[PDB]
Parts: sequence; C-alpha cells; structure tokens
Amino acid sequence: AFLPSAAYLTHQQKVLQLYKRALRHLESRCVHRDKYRYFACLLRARFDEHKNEKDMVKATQLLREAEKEFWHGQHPQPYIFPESPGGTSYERYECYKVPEWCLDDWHPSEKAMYPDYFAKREQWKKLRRESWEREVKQLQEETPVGGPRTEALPPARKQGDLPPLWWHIVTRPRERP
Amino acid sequence: MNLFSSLTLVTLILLTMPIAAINFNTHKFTNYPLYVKTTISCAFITSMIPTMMFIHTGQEMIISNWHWLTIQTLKLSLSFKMDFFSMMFVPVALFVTWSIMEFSMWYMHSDPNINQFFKYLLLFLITMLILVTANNLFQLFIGWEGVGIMSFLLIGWWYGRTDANTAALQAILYNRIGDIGFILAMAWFLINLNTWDLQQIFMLNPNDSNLPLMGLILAATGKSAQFGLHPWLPSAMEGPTPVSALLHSSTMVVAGIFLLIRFYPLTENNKFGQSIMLCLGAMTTLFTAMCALTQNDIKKIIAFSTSSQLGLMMVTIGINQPHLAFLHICTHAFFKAMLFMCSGSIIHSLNDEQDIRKMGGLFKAMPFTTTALIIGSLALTGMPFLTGFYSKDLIIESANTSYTNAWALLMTLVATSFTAIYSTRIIFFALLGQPRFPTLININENNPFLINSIKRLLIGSLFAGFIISNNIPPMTIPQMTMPHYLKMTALTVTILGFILALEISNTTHYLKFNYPSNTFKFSNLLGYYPTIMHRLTPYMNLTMSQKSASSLLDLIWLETILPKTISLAQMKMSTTITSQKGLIKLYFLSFLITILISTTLLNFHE
Amino acid sequence: MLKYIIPTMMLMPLTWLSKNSMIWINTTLHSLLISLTSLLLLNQFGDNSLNFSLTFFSDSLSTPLLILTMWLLPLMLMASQHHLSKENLARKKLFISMLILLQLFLIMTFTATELIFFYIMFEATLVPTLIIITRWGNQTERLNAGLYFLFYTLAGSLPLLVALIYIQNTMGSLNFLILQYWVQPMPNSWSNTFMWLACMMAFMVKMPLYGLHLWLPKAHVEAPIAGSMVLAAILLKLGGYGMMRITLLLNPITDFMAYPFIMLSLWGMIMTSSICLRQTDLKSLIAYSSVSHMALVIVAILIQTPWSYMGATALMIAHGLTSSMLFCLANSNYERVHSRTMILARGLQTLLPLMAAWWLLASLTNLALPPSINLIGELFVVMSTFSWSNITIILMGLNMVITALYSLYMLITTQRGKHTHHINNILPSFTRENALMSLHMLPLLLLSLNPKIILGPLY
Amino acid sequence: DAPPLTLEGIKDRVLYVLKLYDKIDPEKLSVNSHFMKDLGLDSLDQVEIIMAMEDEFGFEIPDIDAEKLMCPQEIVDYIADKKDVYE
Amino acid sequence: SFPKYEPSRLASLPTTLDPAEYDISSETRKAQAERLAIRSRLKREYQLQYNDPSRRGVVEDPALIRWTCARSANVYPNFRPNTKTSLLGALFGIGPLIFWYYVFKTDRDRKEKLIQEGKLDRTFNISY
Amino acid sequence: SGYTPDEKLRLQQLRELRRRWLKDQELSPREPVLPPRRHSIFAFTHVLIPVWIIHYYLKYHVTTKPYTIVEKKPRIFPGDTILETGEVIPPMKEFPDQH
Amino acid sequence: ITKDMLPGPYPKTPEERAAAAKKYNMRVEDYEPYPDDGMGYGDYPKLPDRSQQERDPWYDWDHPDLRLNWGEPMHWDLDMYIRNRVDTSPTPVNWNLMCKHLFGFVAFMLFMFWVGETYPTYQPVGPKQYPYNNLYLERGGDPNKEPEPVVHYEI
Ligand SMILES: CCCCCCCCCCCCCCCCCC(=O)OC[C@H](COP(=O)([O-])OCC[N+](C)(C)C)OC(=O)CCCCCCCCCCCCCCCCC
Ligand SMILES: CCCCCCCCCCCCCCCCCC(=O)OC[C@H](COP(=O)([O-])OCC[N+](C)(C)C)OC(=O)CCCCCCCCCCCCCCCCC
Ligand SMILES: CCCCCCCCCCCCCCCCCC(=O)OC[C@H](COP(=O)(O)OCCN)OC(=O)CCCCCCCCCCCCCCCCC
Repeated sequence: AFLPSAAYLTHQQKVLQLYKRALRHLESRCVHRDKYRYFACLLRARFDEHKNEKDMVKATQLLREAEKEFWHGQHPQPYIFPESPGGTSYERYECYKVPEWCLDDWHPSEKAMYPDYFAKREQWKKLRRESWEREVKQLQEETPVGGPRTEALPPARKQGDLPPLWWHIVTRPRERP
Repeated sequence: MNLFSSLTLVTLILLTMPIAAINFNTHKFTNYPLYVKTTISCAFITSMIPTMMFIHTGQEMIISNWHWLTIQTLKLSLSFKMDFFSMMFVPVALFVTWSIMEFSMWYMHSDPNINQFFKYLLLFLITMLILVTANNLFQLFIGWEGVGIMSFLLIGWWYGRTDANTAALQAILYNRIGDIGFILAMAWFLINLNTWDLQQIFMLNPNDSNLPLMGLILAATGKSAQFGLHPWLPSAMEGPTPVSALLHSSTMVVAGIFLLIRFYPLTENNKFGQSIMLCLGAMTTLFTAMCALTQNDIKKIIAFSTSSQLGLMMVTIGINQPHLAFLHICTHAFFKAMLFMCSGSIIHSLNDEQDIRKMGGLFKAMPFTTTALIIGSLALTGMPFLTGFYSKDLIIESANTSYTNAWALLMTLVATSFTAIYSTRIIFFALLGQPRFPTLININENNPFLINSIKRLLIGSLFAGFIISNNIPPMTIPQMTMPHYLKMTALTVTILGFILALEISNTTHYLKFNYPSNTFKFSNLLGYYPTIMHRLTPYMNLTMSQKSASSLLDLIWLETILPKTISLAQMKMSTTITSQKGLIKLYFLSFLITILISTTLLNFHE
Repeated sequence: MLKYIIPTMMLMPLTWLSKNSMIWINTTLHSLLISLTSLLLLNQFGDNSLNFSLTFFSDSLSTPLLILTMWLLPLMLMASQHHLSKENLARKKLFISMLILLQLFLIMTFTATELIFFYIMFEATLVPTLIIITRWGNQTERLNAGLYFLFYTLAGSLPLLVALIYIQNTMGSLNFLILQYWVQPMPNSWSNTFMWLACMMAFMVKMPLYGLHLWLPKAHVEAPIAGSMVLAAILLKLGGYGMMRITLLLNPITDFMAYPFIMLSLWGMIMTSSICLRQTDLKSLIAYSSVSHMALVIVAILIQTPWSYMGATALMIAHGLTSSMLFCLANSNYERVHSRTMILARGLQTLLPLMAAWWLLASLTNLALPPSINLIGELFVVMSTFSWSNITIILMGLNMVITALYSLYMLITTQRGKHTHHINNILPSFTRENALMSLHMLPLLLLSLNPKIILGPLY
Repeated sequence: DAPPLTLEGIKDRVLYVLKLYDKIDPEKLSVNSHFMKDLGLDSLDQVEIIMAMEDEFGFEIPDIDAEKLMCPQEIVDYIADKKDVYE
Repeated sequence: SFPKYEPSRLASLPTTLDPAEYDISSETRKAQAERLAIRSRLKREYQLQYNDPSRRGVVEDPALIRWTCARSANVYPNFRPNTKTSLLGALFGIGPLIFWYYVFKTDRDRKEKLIQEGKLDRTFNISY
Repeated sequence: SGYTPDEKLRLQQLRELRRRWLKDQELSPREPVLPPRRHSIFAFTHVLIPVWIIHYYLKYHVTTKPYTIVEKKPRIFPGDTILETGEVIPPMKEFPDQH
Repeated sequence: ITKDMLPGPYPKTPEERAAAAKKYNMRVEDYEPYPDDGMGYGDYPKLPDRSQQERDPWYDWDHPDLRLNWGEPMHWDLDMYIRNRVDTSPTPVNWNLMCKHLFGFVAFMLFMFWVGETYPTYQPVGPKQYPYNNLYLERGGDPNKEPEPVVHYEI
C-alpha cells in the first residue's frame, strides 16, 4: 500500500498482517485471558494448516477468502491502544511539542537563566552548520541518476561526519514534554 | 430581607473575584487552584444561608438592581430571582464543583496550564449561576451562550488533538440548533406578550401558546441532548475527566430541563406540549440505554447513562411533575459526578486506559473507589433509601398512576431495566474477575485530594436525597394510593435487569464463540445515527457550499450576467467603430448617406 | 462641524512638515487627540437633533459613525506603518495624506444636511480608496479590483444623482430638515417605481446587495491593511446611512417595492455564509462574512420598523469594529508567513498564545456572543423580521448556525492543531500588534456597558 | 504516575517475557540471539512475540517496524527510541 | 456465504477486499515502482530544503499554490455556457429566490388580510 | 528479514546522536538562575469587605428606587398574630375526625 | 513560480496531457482530468475522492495532521476531506442496511407513539373535585357575575 522503502507488500507480509489483525480482533471478542488463549491456539492451528502450500493461485485465493472471513467477523469497535491512532490519548501532547527553533527568539534576559544549556545549544548549532555541506556532498554523489528509487537515506561512510539529514530527527521533541 | 439579598449578591461577587485576581496578576500565582477551591467553599457556605432562610419561611425575592436599557416600552434590568429552584440548585452546584476542583487539583497536577484550566472551570460556574438565577430571557440567553462557549473551550482542552476539535465543534452545532429554538421562543414572547421578564409572562398567561412551547422544547432538546440532537453528549468525552464530571454530568446538561422547569405555568395548561415532551423523553431514555448496553469505553457508558437520566427527567416533566423533575436533578448531580470521579481515578491508575476490557481485579486493589462506585451504581439504579430512591421511584409511581401514553410508560420501564443492566455490567467488568491490565503496576489512590472529594460526594450520595426531600415544601399532591403491582414496578424491574445482566456476564465467561448479530451491531454502533448523519449532512452542506454557491453562482454566473457581458459588448462595439480603412472617399460617401437619410427618412428640414 | 474639519485639514501640514522619522508619531498623536475631541457630539436631545449650521447637522444616527471614523484613523496609522517601512518618504507622506483626506470626506459625509452635498462627499470618497488600493496593494489584480469597485459604484450612483436633482426640482429643497416636514406620499406608478430604483440602487451596490457584491472579495482582498480596514469599517456603512436618510421620501411605495431585495438578501446571507464555509483564503472569508452581515442590515432597513432601525445601526457599528479587528489579525499572519492561504500556517496557539486569545475574542464577537453589541443588533433585527413574517426565524436560525460554524472553522484551522513543520520564521508578537488588537477590542467590550449611545435616533 | 524507564529495566523485562515463552529454551537465549536462525522460530512466532511485547509495554509497534525486530537488542533499541529514555 | 460488502459514496471499499490489490503482474509492479520513485524524489527535494541550517522562512509548496489558483482563478477561463451550466444556474440561482418570494408573499397577504378584519389577536402587541 | 547493514549503521548513528541530544537537555544544579526578586485575611478581604460594600449599595441605592427588591409577602396561617396591626387571625373550624 | 506551473485548460492531445501529468507530478497513466462539461475545473487532476482518514497513520508524512506530502497533487476538495470533516472510511455494516435499519426503527417508534396516544392508560377514578364552584374566583373569574353552581355530593 503506502510504504517508504518498498513499492509493494509481499504475500508473506499480507499473511502476517492478517494474522495480527485477526488475533487482535479475536482478543477483542474474547475479553478473558484463558478464553482468548484457547481461541488463539485454534486460530494458530488454522493458520498452520495451510502453511505449506506451493500453489500461488491457491494461496492467493486462501488469502482472499481469509480476508472476507475476517471482514464478516470483525469487532464493531476493537481494542485500540491509548497512544495508537484512533486511541483516546492519540496526539494528545501535540499542543506541548514546541519546536526547538523557538529558542532563538528568546530575550537575552530570560536566556541568562540557563547559561550552560544555551552554551550547549550553541555548540550543537555549530556542529550542525559545520556538517551540513559535507552531508549534502555525500548525498549528492550517492543518489543514482534519475532520482532516488526509495526513501531510505545512507549512513555516514567515513569517520568524523554525521549521517545526512539528521537534525530534525535527532532534535525532535520528547513524547512527554 | 437585608441579609437575604446581601448574601446572594455577595455569593455571586465572591465567585467572580478570582477571575479579576488572575487577570491582574504579574508573577506566578502561589497555589492559585487552592485559592479558587477556598473561594468556592466560602461561596457555598454564603449561598447556603439564604436557602436556610427560604426553608424556614418560604421567602422568595426578586432583585432588579441595575437598570441596563430601555427599548421603547421594553425595559431590561439586571434582575436576579431567588425562588425555590435557585436556592435548591445553587448550593448543590457549588458543592459538586468544590469536589470537582479538589479532584482537579489531584488529576491535572502535571498539566503546565493548570491555572487556565481552573479559570475556565470558574468561568463555566459563573455563567451557569447567571443562567439559573436569571429573571428575563436576555440574561437567560447570556448564561445559555456562556455555558455553550465554555463547553467548547473545555472539550477541546488538548487543542493539538483533532478529535477534540471535532467534538467541540459538533457540540457547538447542536447547541446552536437549540439556540434557534430559544430565539424563536423569545421572539414570540416579545411580539405577542410585550415582555421578556418572566413575571409578566406568567401574569398574562396565553392560551394559544403552542409555538413558544415548541421553541422551548427544541432548545431543551439541543441543550439536554434529547433524541435527534443527542450524539454531542457522548462525543464530548474527549475532554479531561473533571470537565466531563462537572459539565456533561451534573451542571451544564441539565440546563434544558431547568429551562422547561422554569416555564411550568405555561406547560401545565397545554396537553400537546406535555405529550410531545413525554414522547421525546421516553424515546431518549430507551434509545440511549440500549446504546449503553454494549459499550466498552467507561466514560462513554457514563455519558449514555446521564443522557438516559435526562430522558427520564423529560418524561417526568411530560407527566406534569416538574418539582419531581427538579428533585431528580438535585439527586442525580451527586452520584453522577462521583461516578465520573471514580472512573477518572481508575483511568489515572492504569496509565490513561479507558477500556473496561483492560480492567478487572480492582475490588481489592483500590478499595475506596470500589466502595464509592458500588454505592453510586446502587444509588443510580434506585436502591431503597439511598439518594436516588427519593426521586426516581416517585417519578415511576407518578408515571404509572396517571393519564399517560402507554408506549412512553413501557419504554420508561424497559429503560429502567437497562440502567440496572449496564450498571452491573460496569461493576462486573471493572472490578470483578482477574486482572487484564498491563504487567507493571503503579496502582495508587493515596492522595488526600482525591479521597476527600470522593468522600464528600459519597456522603452527599448517601444522605442528600433524604435531607432535600424532607426539607422542600409540598408544591403538589403526592399520589400514594395505588395497587400492589404498580408500587413494586420499579424495584421488580431493576431486580430483573440485575438478574438478566448477571446471567449475561456468566454466559460471557464461558468458552464459546458466536458471530455477532444485527442487534449487537445496532446497539454497539450507536444505532447508526452518527455514522449516517455526520457523514451525510456535512457532505451535502459542503458540496452545496462549493459546487453551487462558491463556484457556479458567484464565480461563474453572477460574474457572467452583469460585468462580463457588458464588457464584451463594449469591446465588440469599439472594434466595429474603430475599424475604418482611412479613405476619404468612404467618409464622404457616409456623409452623403447621412444627408440623404436626414432629409428624406427623418424629415429634419420640416 | 468646523471644529473637527479644521484639525483634520491641519493634519496635512503636520505630516508634510515633520521629520523623516517622526511622521508616524506626530500623525498618530494628533489624530488620537482629535478622536478624544470627537466625544462632544454626544449632546443629543430626545426631541431635536444637534443642528449646527445651514450645511451641517448631526443626529443620533450619524454620531456613532463619526466617532467610529475619527477613532479608526489612528488605528490605520498604527497598522499601515510596518509594510511601508522601506518606502520612499514622499510616498509615505502621500499615503498618510490620502488617509487624512479620506477621513475629512467621511466626516463631511455623515453631517451633510443637504442631500446633494451628501452625494458629492459620498462619491468624493471613491478617489482616495481607489488610489490606495491600486497603488499600495501587493498583487497583480489590484488594478482589476479597482476597476470593478469604481465602475460598480459609479454605475449604481449616476441614477441617484439624476433622481436627487429631480427631487430638488419637484419639491424645491434637498435640505433634510425641510424634507421631514414637506414630505409627500409617493403613489404607485412606473415613474415612481424607477424613482425608487434610482434612489436605492447606489446604496444597494455600496452596502452590498447579494448579486451586486462581486466587487467586494476583490477590493477587500487586494487592498493594503489600512485600505481593508477603512473599506470594511466605514465605507460599507455609507450605503446604510443613505438608505436610512432616503427612505423618508419613498413612502408608501417601499412596502411592495422592497420584496425582491428582501428575498435577495434573506437568501443571500445563506449563500455567502456557505461560501465562507469553503474558503481557502482568509481575507476572502472575512470579506464574505462582511457581505452576510450587510445583507442583515439591508433587510433591517427595508422592513422599516423602530426595532429594525436600532438593530441596524448597532449591527453596523459592531460589524465595523469586528471586521477591522479580523482584517488586522489576518494581516499580522500575512506579515509572518507571506501568504494568505488558510491551510498553510496552522497551530499558531503553541507559538503565539496572546494572539490566539485575540483571535478567540474576535471570533466570539463575530458569532454574536451576548451581551456584545453584535448580539444586540442581530437580536433586534431578528425580532423585527419575526414581526414581519414568521419563516424569517427559520432563515435567521440557519444563518446563525452557519455563522458560528465558519467563525469556529476559522479559529480551529488557524490557531489549533499541529503546527507547520517547515515554517520557522514565526516571530513573537510585537507590542504594536498587541496594542492594535487591544484598541480594537476594549471599546467593543466597553460599549456593552452603555449600549444606548449606538442605538440610532429613535432609541 | 508514569515511572521512568532505563535500558537495564527494558532489557530485563523483555528477557523476562521472552523467557516465559515455552518455545524458547531459557538457558540458550541472550540479548542478541536471532529468531529464525539462532532459535529456530517461524514468522508467526515472531508476530506472536511482537504482540506479547506490545502487551507487556502497553504501546503498539507498527507492522512496518515489527517485521524488522529480529533479536532482543533491536526490540530494546526500538522501545528506547520510541519512549526517549536516557535523557 | 458471507454478505458481500457493497461500497457507497460515503463508505469506500476496504483495501483488503479489493480484487486489484492482489495483482502480481509486472505492469502493476512497474507502476508501483514509478510512483515510489516520484514520491521519493519529491521527498528528497523537500528534505533538502527542510534541513538547511541557513534557511529561515517558508519552504514554498508549488502544489498548494497550484491548488489555490485552480480553486480561485481558473473557474471563469475554463467555463463554457452550455445546457448543463445554464440549467444548474437557473435551478440554484432563481429557484430558491422565487420559492421564498412566493412563501413570504402568501404569508404576509394572509396576515394583512386577517389584521384588517380584526380576526388576528393583537392585544398586547405594541412592539414592532 | 531484518534491517540492511546500511539501515543498521544509520539507525545506530542516529540513536547515538539522539541520546547525546537528550542527555544535553538536562538541567545544571545552578539553573534556573533566578533574579533577586493575618491568618484569617480571606474571611476579611473576600467576605467582609464585599459584604459591607454590597450592603451599602443595596441599602442606600437599590432600596431607594421603587420596585427594585420585590419580595413575596409572608405566608399567613390561622392562629398567627400580625406584628404591625397586632390583630389575631382566628383559628379554623372544628375537624370532623376520621382517624 | 511561473505561468507554466499553474493549472490550465482541458488537454485535448496526448502531448499536452503528458505535459500536464508531468506538471502535477503524477504518472501519465494515472492522470485523469475532470470531464470537459464547462464547470470550470480545467486540467486539474481527478484524484480518487477519499478522505484523509483513510491514509496510513503510521507513515511519516511531511504534514502529519493532514496526512499530506510535500509536492504531492492536492485534491480538489481537500479542505472538505480533512480529519475534522467528512469521513469516507469503510464501515462494519453495509451503508444501505444501516439506513434501512435506522429508518425502520424511527418509523416504528413514531407509529407506536401514535398508537399509544390513541389508546392511553389511566386509573379507575372519577374527576378530581374542587370546592367553591370548582374554584371559580381563584381561577380568575370576575366576582361581579355569578357562575353556574358546581355541586359535589358525597359517596
Ligand atoms: C475596585 C475598587 C473600586 C472602588 C471601591 C470603593 C467604592 C465601592 C463602591 C461603594 C458604593 C458606591 C455607591 C453605590 C454604587 C453606585 C450606585 C448608583 O447609583 O449606581 C448608578 C447606577 C445604578 O442604576 P440606575 O438605575 O441608577 O441607573 C442606570 C443607568 N441608566 C439609567 C443610564 C441606564 O449604575 C450602577 O450601579 C452601575 C454598576 C452596576 C453593577 C453591575 C454591572 C454589571 C455589568 C454587566 C454588563 C452586561 C449586562 C447584560 C445584561 C443586562 C440585563 C439584561
Ligand atoms: C450597478 C448596476 C445597476 C444600476 C441600476 C441603477 C438603477 C436602475 C434604474 C435607473 C433608471 C434611470 C434613472 C431614473 C430616474 C428617475 C427619476 C424620475 O423622476 O423618474 C420619474 C420619471 C417620470 O418622467 P417625468 O417625471 O419627467 O414626468 C412627470 C411625471 N409623469 C410621467 C406623471 C408625467 O421617469 C422617467 O423619466 C423615466 C424613468 C425610467 C428610465 C428608464 C431608462 C433607464 C433604464 C435603466 C438603466 C440602468 C443603468 C444601466 C447601465 C448599467 C451599467 C452599464
Ligand atoms: C425535537 C425536534 C428534534 C429534531 C431532530 C431532527 C432535526 C435535526 C437533525 C440533525 C441535524 C444535525 C446533525 C447532522 C450534522 C452533524 C454535523 C457534525 O457535527 O458532525 C460531526 C462530525 C465529526 O464527528 P464524527 O464524524 O462523529 O467523528 C468521529 C471521529 N472522526 O463533524 C463534521 O463532520 C464537521 C462538519 C462541519 C460542517 C457541517 C455542515 C452541516 C451543518 C448542518 C446544519 C443544519 C441546520 C438546520 C437548521 C434548521 C432550522 C429550521
């Protein structure tokens, strides 16, 4: 479907995703632990019965009828984790995730309350502006002609330099700011 | 007289002081929530004195202190009304919000904007006390819009969350349809009776009062979340737990019932409005209880529960028992707020988990909240001689022995059984059994704030129904002669619901699997009402907004008719005029033709 | 009225003889002094108007509009001095001069006792605004906006000149004090039908009416901030003042000649609010909201009842203040992010909290939160239209629901949600922007304490 | 509320959960033992392991990151990155 | 069997019930590779403009400008008056105006006729 | 399968930088460097003073104007005694007892 | 920006269609403009009309709240298909079945309310009796007239 590094989903990936969704929905229908354990073992036996099938069209039809079976017997509202999308506390703390570039607009009167922190911030910014040209030069010669094929980034090959495009995924805000 | 009005107005001024205290502050306030809590406790005492005066003598007054405006004949003044309803509701609301703010001191302790949260809570309380003490319809509308706006600001407290914004906007939309109803009623009263003050409305007493009553019924449907405009109340669970526990449980959502209570001289002479209210209330209570039967979120269960209780309030309004309806408001506030507080305690102890499928084994792990939850569910279901017994059984007894719609009574009884069913469903899935929560256990309830607030609301839910029902004066004739089966209807129905849901839970415990039915999907998915309406009506409205108004009319056709056609006509005429070939022979031929036309065809030489 | 005209024309040598850095300080200071001086017009009587001279008078309708104009001028001086920072000094003085000249024409317009002098000033107001829009506007289509605005106004207003001269020749005078006592019934004929159309279409265009509103989302959008403020706050109310003054001569033919425009303006506000629901531009959304509110004022004037007139003048003043504040807030966002798209810069409450509070207050007054004077005007118009007919309550309730919807959609889109990742030039709010917001907000909130001074001449 | 986490506690808890699995001999697994090769497990065993660790720590690991969690050290590093520990 | 999921305008078909999802033919693989290449190239452009330490402003998105220009400033150049446009304009432009005109005219005629006979109760009406 | 070696190397280096950045977010013991900046007064400042002001306002400015504080007349039962007139309201009739 | 990146009129030849597909950053085979009926769309692509809720929530979007990518072609009704507005996600029940079930429930409840209004419940009692001519003077009747005497006897 929508993948950063791959253009498609393999057959085994589809089977594993179906297995996880079916087990989660069966846990939702079977709220007690022992009952869920019993029916999870039954579902695991059903999945292991057709594990060794070499016919591609037959495995595809088995997957399609399994997806139809899951859609007929899904929970009207399954159990979603609190931080998972669709959860009760999903994206709750996004109002407190202030980006780090707002510290450059602070008044010097309130910058004096944290001298050592702002010194460390200054040396971090010095490191970033020193490494930017090296990392973009590394990225320029590693992309094949015609643009990149996937969205994966390369690491730093030699010693001393940081991986390319590292700033906004290292300085991201914490989960609980 | 000089103590009554002084103490009422100083209660209101005492409540409004901390808003000015926080607005004129420079440094960080030293424990501002404690200051607000102390202020509310003092205001509760100060408002508790005039209710003792009213209980002793019956002293009701009206204070029209500040003259505001005079629009020809109509005169608007800052008028407050101390009557039975205001004195019986203000201390209950102040008590409940005192407990809620102590619970908020425990609950929102780690929030970096706790001062803004307490300011918003105090603003909501100020607007609600403006609502319940209002005399004319303008001040009532001010309180109406104030509690609506505070609900919008408090539901979307975590404004970085999209679902909070959707819930807040949806609540605003339904309350604005209620505002349509309120505006229609106020307009009818001004046009036909030439007043907005309630005294002249009650004095003139119109007979053909169908239209303002339907306006008020629509407004109460919007505000109290009756059928048709219900789903904003269960959608409003996106906010913090104290916001729910105050507004969407005990104080804000009873404003429509209160508005219909205040106009009881108008509705007492109209059988049509009474039948409409009875049918709407029965529909609301049964539909919301049926939806509550198969929910898994605990806060959604309690939201559907309080919507069902509001439907019961609309029923007992519709059977011409408005004082019983007010008694049920004052009863229901205590145990509904404390049920929400205990649910919030369970949520906080299990790392923000609101699912009852990930609970259990909390009977001995959290004993105080377990005790309070059991007491609250028993008081909600109608256990004898608790707080709910003194209002709910009288409602059922009056509904049985009255000239009533048969179907409305039937769905009222079935909804009572369903309330019993979901109460014991909550108790079973949240306390009994084996633990289902994650492995690491940080269960704690040893905070003085949470314990003290739950304790105060527990004492209230134990004795307040008895005290209030023994202190109020008799404003009607209580029906106390009935057959044996009609006297035991409420208790037998609740017992039957308890037995049915105990058997349902026992069958759930078995090692069998069954595919879901259409009834289960109808009850679990809220009767397909939000999934159809919230996908269909916004689609039609927004497509009509863009494809018809924004593009077809003013970007295409209103631009076509007046300016563009005129511009093209002038362009074409200009290109025809200036396309001469610059030959003198053609110009002089045109001169000859002009002379001939003027001489012969136009007769300019006559 | 010469005690306000003469300091206004003396503002011109003040801005043309100041230093290179002291033009804003001097002009703002002395305009604020004249704005304080403008409170002496509140000497109104319950029976007679305040008649100064043969040419000038000021009753209780023109007084709030005058005070609004003279208070609005220093706000535009404070607002327009950031985007004119790098401009040439002579062009800066020319901009301030056009603002001064527009204020002079506006204060001579509301006090004109003669109707032809009112017409002359009311069409003299066209030139400074057209020059401001087409010169200091930022976009390509400011020229097209100026052409549309100019030609809509002139095509609407030339028959008004012809009809006013006809009234002068037939009745003998255009003095408004004379015409109150010398008025005659206007019978039903085709001649009087076209008299009504000629006398009404200029102010129907300027207000604007639905269907004649096509110039507004252009002139309100391609103008600079000061131009947008003076277009939304004052210039739309010239049409309202004109219909309030001119309806006296058009009776009893108004009672059936007002039907098509009542249907145009009752249905028009639903269409414009629905347009507001699906707008990708913030400035265009504010302009269409202005169209809806002026449609409300059109209906109130056309049904001609006392409650409708009081609601109309209160709603005019309230919408002027609210629209000016909303345009100022949108301009501050535009200065921060250099784009007018509503979906681009999101989640600004985490970065600009007090500006978010100002946004919330402006949105709350936009949807008529009681007891603001917005709600007072809207409520009085609703009562009078209910007295007119009962299904008007259905139309008004639908309009109120959509108005709350788009105001909160504005607020939730711009201020709430997750912030834009790649935008990192969100500077903290200046003291100038906050002072501008508070000077828009505090009079609006204070007027709820004494709302009797904005309720027209028949309070 | 919300007690903090460390790499030692994360590793101890993840090894506890993996030790309670009946299909893994507890005297053989370590912090960097592979699943398909060093322990002889199927892909379904990996899926059930990932679901068990999700239930243990109370947060959901997406599938596009779950397919690549192949030894206990990568599970520890993924949880440490997602919960921002050692700050 | 099981009841087949019928899609609607407001309830799309799920991606796990689509028969075209399970296609393994090389044309669809080539199409998916081309789409991934376009997406990765655009993401590389955005992240190059995004992580620049010397940039302080707005990374301009031509897609958003394209969307706003299409929504606003293209409708009249790409408008041709035909049967469909004129029919929809007459339905949505003069339809509701005529309908509301006749409704309000009928109501006001009935009220004004009832008033002049003294059949309408106007006892306390002195506000208008 | 698992990560590629390049994915593993990039993840390792990014995790090291992330942990260093998160460590650098801690506070020094001297931070923040703050600049150098009647038991029952609540029952007096918040109750007694507003009660004085409100009683003054109601006594000398609200009760002066007519029909500002309209109070319901007291409920009168048989057997009572009026303060102002001194009269005694007669008791009601004899009861025809049934119980 | 330039005038060759902005939208244009409806493409007729495959050459301008390919140029437009390259302009909007999409494949030529997947690029479908709106039909040329004169509504005013131009060559803007017709994207599959799905809400942003149907997007993958675990993908690293450039705009995470909108689930939108930088440079990607933006839908014509994107401000309508945001997560704050109209949803098009699949439902556990078929749409027609939910419509018929809800409508049948509402209609049945209304019919039974009407039936219960037709045949109400009551108690085996007579009318309530009030003294003093059914409280004639207390109900607001004027005292200068005299009403018809309402007399209640014992039983
Ligand atoms: C912070 C410290 C301040 C100073 C502290 C020390 C002094 C404190 C004061 C001590 C007592 C002073 C004398 C008593 C007070 C004044 C008495 C007096 O004559 O007052 C003149 C009058 C009394 O009314 P009036 O009847 O005499 O005149 C009304 C005015 N006209 C006729 C023009 C309409 O005004 C006031 O009292 C004003 C204050 C009112 C207080 C409440 C304000 C509420 C605002 C709400 C706005 C929106 C309302 C919307 C709803 C309206 C209804 C539908
Ligand atoms: C913004 C666009 C829309 C603008 C709309 C403007 C108004 C529309 C109607 C205007 C009519 C013209 C002015 C009439 C003034 C009437 C004064 C008077 O005394 O009337 C009674 C007089 C009566 O004549 P009299 O007064 O000399 O005679 C004495 C009276 N009787 C008849 C009893 C003996 O009316 C007229 O003389 C004729 C009036 C009708 C004129 C029709 C031609 C104009 C048609 C409309 C043109 C509108 C603008 C078009 C261009 C738009 C832009 C491109
Ligand atoms: C006693 C009488 C009883 C009468 C009852 C019958 C009459 C009333 C019938 C119901 C009318 C209102 C309900 C329908 C519209 C509801 C819109 C709404 O708020 O939808 C909620 C939705 C977000 O919620 P949801 O989708 O559930 O979120 C789940 C997680 N994403 O939010 C959105 O999708 C955002 C949508 C924003 C734009 C909304 C546009 C539609 C507005 C319609 C207004 C209609 C007013 C009619 C007034 C008539 C006056 C005479």
